[PDB]
Amino acid sequence: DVNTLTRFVMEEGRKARGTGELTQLLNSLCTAVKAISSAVRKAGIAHLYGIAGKLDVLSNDLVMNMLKSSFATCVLVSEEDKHAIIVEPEKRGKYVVCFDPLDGSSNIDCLVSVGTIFGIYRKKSTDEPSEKDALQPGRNLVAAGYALYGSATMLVLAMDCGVNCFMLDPAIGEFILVDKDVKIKKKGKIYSLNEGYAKDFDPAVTEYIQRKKFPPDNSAPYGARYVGSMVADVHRTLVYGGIFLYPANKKSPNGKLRLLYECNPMAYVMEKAGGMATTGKEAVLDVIPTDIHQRAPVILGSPDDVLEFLKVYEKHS
Amino acid sequence: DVNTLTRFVMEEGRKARGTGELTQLLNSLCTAVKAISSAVRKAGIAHLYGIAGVKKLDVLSNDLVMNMLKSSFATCVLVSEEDKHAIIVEPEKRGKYVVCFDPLDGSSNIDCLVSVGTIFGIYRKKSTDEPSEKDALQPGRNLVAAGYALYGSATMLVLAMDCGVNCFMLDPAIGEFILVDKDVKIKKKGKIYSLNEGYAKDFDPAVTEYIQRKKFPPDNSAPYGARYVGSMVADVHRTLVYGGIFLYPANKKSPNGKLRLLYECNPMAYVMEKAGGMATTGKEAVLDVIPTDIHQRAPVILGSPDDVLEFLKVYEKHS
Amino acid sequence: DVNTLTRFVMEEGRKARGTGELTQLLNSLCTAVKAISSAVRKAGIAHLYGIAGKLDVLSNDLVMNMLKSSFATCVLVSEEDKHAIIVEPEKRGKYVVCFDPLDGSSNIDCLVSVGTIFGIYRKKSTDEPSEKDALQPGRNLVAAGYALYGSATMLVLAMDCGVNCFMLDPAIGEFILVDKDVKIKKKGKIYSLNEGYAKDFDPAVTEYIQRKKFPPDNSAPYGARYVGSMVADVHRTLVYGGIFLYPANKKSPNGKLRLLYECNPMAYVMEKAGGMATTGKEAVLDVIPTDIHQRAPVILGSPDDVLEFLKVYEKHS
Amino acid sequence: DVNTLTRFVMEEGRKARGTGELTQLLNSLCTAVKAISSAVRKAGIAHLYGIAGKLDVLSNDLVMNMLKSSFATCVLVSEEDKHAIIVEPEKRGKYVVCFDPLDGSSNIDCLVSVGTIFGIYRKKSTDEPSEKDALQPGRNLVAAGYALYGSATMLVLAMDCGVNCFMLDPAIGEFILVDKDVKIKKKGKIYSLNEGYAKDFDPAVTEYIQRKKFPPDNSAPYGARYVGSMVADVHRTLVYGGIFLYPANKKSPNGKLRLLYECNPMAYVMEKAGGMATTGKEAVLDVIPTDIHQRAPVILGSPDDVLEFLKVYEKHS
Ligand SMILES: Cc1ccc(S(=O)(=O)NC(=O)/N=c2/[nH]cc(Br)s2)cc1
Ligand SMILES: Cc1ccc(S(=O)(=O)NC(=O)/N=c2/[nH]cc(Br)s2)cc1
Ligand SMILES: Cc1ccc(S(=O)(=O)NC(=O)/N=c2/[nH]cc(Br)s2)cc1
Ligand SMILES: Cc1ccc(S(=O)(=O)NC(=O)/N=c2/[nH]cc(Br)s2)cc1
Repeated sequence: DVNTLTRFVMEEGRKARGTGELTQLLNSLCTAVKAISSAVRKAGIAHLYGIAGKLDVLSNDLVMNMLKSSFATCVLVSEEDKHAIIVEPEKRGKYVVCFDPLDGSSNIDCLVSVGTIFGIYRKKSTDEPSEKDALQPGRNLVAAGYALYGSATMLVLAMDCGVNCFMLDPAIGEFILVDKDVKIKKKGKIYSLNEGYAKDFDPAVTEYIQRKKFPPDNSAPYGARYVGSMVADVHRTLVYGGIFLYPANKKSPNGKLRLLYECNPMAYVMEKAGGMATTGKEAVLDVIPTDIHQRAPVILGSPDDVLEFLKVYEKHS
Repeated sequence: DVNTLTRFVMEEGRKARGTGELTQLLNSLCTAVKAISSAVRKAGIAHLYGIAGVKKLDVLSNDLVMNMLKSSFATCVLVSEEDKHAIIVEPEKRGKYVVCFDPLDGSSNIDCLVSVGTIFGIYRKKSTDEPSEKDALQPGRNLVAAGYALYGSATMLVLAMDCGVNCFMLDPAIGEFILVDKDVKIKKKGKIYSLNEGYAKDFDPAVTEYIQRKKFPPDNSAPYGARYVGSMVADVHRTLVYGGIFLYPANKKSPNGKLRLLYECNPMAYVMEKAGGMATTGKEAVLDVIPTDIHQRAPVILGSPDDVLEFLKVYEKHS
Repeated sequence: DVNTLTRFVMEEGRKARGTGELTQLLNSLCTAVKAISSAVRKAGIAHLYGIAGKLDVLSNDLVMNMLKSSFATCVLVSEEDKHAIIVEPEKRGKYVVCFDPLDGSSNIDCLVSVGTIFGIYRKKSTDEPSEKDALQPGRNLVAAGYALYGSATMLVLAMDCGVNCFMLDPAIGEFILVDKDVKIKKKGKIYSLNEGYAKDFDPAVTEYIQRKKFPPDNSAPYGARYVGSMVADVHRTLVYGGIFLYPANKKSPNGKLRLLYECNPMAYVMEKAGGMATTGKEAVLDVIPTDIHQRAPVILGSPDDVLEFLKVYEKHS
Repeated sequence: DVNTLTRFVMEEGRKARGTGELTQLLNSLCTAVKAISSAVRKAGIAHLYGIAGKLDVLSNDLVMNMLKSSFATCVLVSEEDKHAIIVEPEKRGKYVVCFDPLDGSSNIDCLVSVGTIFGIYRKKSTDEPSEKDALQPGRNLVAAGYALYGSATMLVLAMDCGVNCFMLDPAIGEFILVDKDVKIKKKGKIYSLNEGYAKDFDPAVTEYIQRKKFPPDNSAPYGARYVGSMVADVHRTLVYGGIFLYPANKKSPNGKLRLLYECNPMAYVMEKAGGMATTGKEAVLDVIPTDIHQRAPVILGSPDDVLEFLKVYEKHS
């Protein structure tokens, strides 16, 4: 039969016999995502242009408010906020959420695909809630995923049961399950990085990309795609296979992408989908964060592709 | 004051004192575009998935455009990416314009939900002969109007005409195109370069060289960022908004490029030139090319003028 | 072949070879109506209720602003404004528009169908446009109709060429031509009036209604329907046939409905559709207004039904 | 704090500490209602008119399929289907659902308000599920309500915690709690019935209505309203108070409205709001049904108004 996101989550939660909190958080998040989708598609823009006589802030406000009021959260970390948000005592629940409410928005002016990326942890320590509760390795993720506001809006949700993709049907405002237990290709034909940083690349990265353009065994070169918007680039990587890279430009040394709410969620999605995600040195999901907005290098995608890069990384030691 | 596409056009048309065919054609088109936009954002998909118990998007999009154009009484010859021959409008529906269009550009990668778009170029039919394929064989210089609908984070229609380039945001709450950016002009020089670097092994050495200088400037300037969506409407629209350069050039394996002249290159070239940008094949302005085939390919390097002029410096260097 | 409101009006205007000014007005009002529909259906209500942490006024503002900026109007009469709005000289066109922007909205609280009613005249005096340009008998109407915000949104447009009905497809925000050159049934099976005012009725109304319930020719009695929203009641009258009545009572001794922006447009639509519209004493469209918020009584509908009523009104002298 | 239907119900569900089945059911019903609303507002109608070159049926399909696939139901009664639908064993839950998927659909061609009515029971026998399970008096209702597709879409949900009203925001496809624990007025000023069938009225109904229009004291008559679609008339009755009647007579000894999926749900909502619902002889919720499609007379609304009706009824019995 047809399924929706909310119902899919309920049936999985009923199965697991949990208290409903995660389902409440997820339903709340999905309401925020639909409100973000609507704003992003410029619903009501006419009224802003005088018909009757901020988007990242709005999106942040939407997710913060939906999550605070879900009663399922205690600590909230956002790209938009300098410090962690500690939910008021009355609204505290057992989950910690790290999110980027509108990823890729700094270039929304060219109507590039944007998205919301999120990572859900259970609060691990019994101490009073604090920024420290978001400082868990990605391995500790209970659920993660993203809404892509692309040609269409899709919510990708990763949990222990696997990766499932839900398309927003805007006619009824419902997320419809369209891809079940998603697995990424073992190897793709596309590579994805900002090559304008060629000048700064590792010997490892440079040689790997070199192999994609000029394969040693005369095979067809990988095609190149780089939207410049992480959720868009990562989604294609899931759907089509291949590799996405945002390495340290030795000139911006800890990577550019944020660990808690960009790298981890996607690494989690990748791994649940049979993919891999590395910093080069260790699994993304194994980094023990010390800071909520800390950055990481990230290379992710099909396992044969990522493995191929790690072989190159290791030749260069 | 608020303005909309239809009403922007009607006003421009009354100032021009025309008969109304172009306004009628353009209103038909933007209706098709709102239908394509609704389809692309997957309205009604729940019903494909059995909520209550067929045409691909590029096909539906072609039928939307063809139908609304044929029924506009403003067109006589229609060239589409989807159709082998030019469609000749039936005598009772014939009007004065020839429209060349790609109904869903970038469609082959619509599965990853990358931005897609509709590209159109509108010509006045130039002779009184019985309409045929030849009516579409005009250089881009002859365009009366051109542009694109980009189905991205939001849907935007960009219309180029003699009065310049105007950007219209689709408000899906009311299905109106709202004028948001007027008389748009591109930056003289940008900081972004756009092409598929994966096929570098097939590059023309001048392309190889130009792109190297973007990544390794011999002058202490910051290197250019790279962006490549792989969707022409998306890539060209970023190029318009932020400046810089977009390349789909010729090589040995493809001496005439990959992109189609009539309904991909010419409309984008026209928008670009109206915006103070440039569009070249390497050998001449894309708008100066005389087509001999409606599905004729051309190379296209377009964008900010200083960037395009710089590519031409290197291109010449390789003869 | 498919048609839309805007393109319908364009080809009609093209045929009449006019200056496009009427088309421009109608397209602007079209846009206002879609904006009104969206607000009536409560798009964005979540924002009012705190998701991110007056309808009749808005409707007036939408109609006012779009018509002013159409460059096609000079005088604007609304149920919402005590006086005619005189368009600033830079925006003046040749048409007078009388409209009720959200007819039936005092009861919008129960989700009753509401509507927008409009009538369009050519201005009269080469002088200043003035409140007096709106003071024309309905017979002088260039165009009239309504948008009904019912179970679906429909725009009914009456002009010289007849009455045409357009359904708003909310998926693409376009008015689709669904009913061409509509003609009302010669006689219906439904009557429509507020019978709560029975105690106040003149004897003619009393006898006519009594005939609908207790037919003298022993035929089937007429059904009763009264939404209490003129647009809804008149639309049903148009589609199904029958009769709509708003006669005089003690609280409303010259009727309750406003001549300029309720009765005339509906009368004009009725007449163009082969129905009738009388005040009892005369054709609604023959009444010369002396005030812009002047009230008139109205009996309208299928020709036989309205004739039958006039013959009873005739009897009671 | 903003609240949504699904979250409100989840929160009430977690408070009751139930298994989640009712929440699952109500969420699935909620989705079908959104799909009904979209179809009813005519989304996609441009495609029926050849832009690219049912409603009662579709609504029935939507509700049935959403309910079957919910894993919450065992027996489904629809106005549309003679026999109860017995859900397959692999899809079986504990609830019996009685519904009218599109009330007032006959008169959808004039775009007047339509609605969806539902009543939800717990299966009480340990027998194999069968029609007999739907044969419970309204007093056994676990939940009941309706969606009205009027000028906006609203879902009214009555449960043991009372009556809550949720507006659909079409921009995001969410039911937003807008009226909490609603209570009906003790006495209203409107009466609602088809007065075109006066010749066939019960003498008690004739007298009651005569009293509303010509009150024996000097006092002001009631207004009359009759949309002719039960959901619209009952909802106005809920919002503004007064009385709705679809009573019995000698030609219709059991009235014409359906007990299980019309009268019961509205009686339940009415009673939970502090109003009354009667057949004249007993409470609607007290009738033991012997047939899933049986009719009941129904008089409902403000208690003072129903009480006054019943005093007249007792004068003629
Ligand atoms: C995969 C998953 C999802 C949710 C959960 S959960 O939140 O901890 N539990 C839970 O939802 N329980 C329910 N009971 C009744 C309903 Br309806 S939902 C656990 C695992
Ligand atoms: C820039 C431009 C656009 C359209 C045209 S057009 O189609 O040839 N003319 C035209 O529309 N004239 C009108 N008449 C009345 C109305 Br309303 S619009 C010309 C120039
Ligand atoms: C029935 C009717 C409608 C409009 C008019 S009108 O406004 O006075 N003229 C007019 O529209 N002319 C045009 N022709 C082509 C276009 Br595009 S617009 C007249 C009659
Ligand atoms: C008023 C009412 C509503 C629902 C129910 S219910 O369905 O039987 N229980 C239930 O939902 N329990 C939940 N637990 C966790 C979640 Br999320 S939902 C009971 C009472």
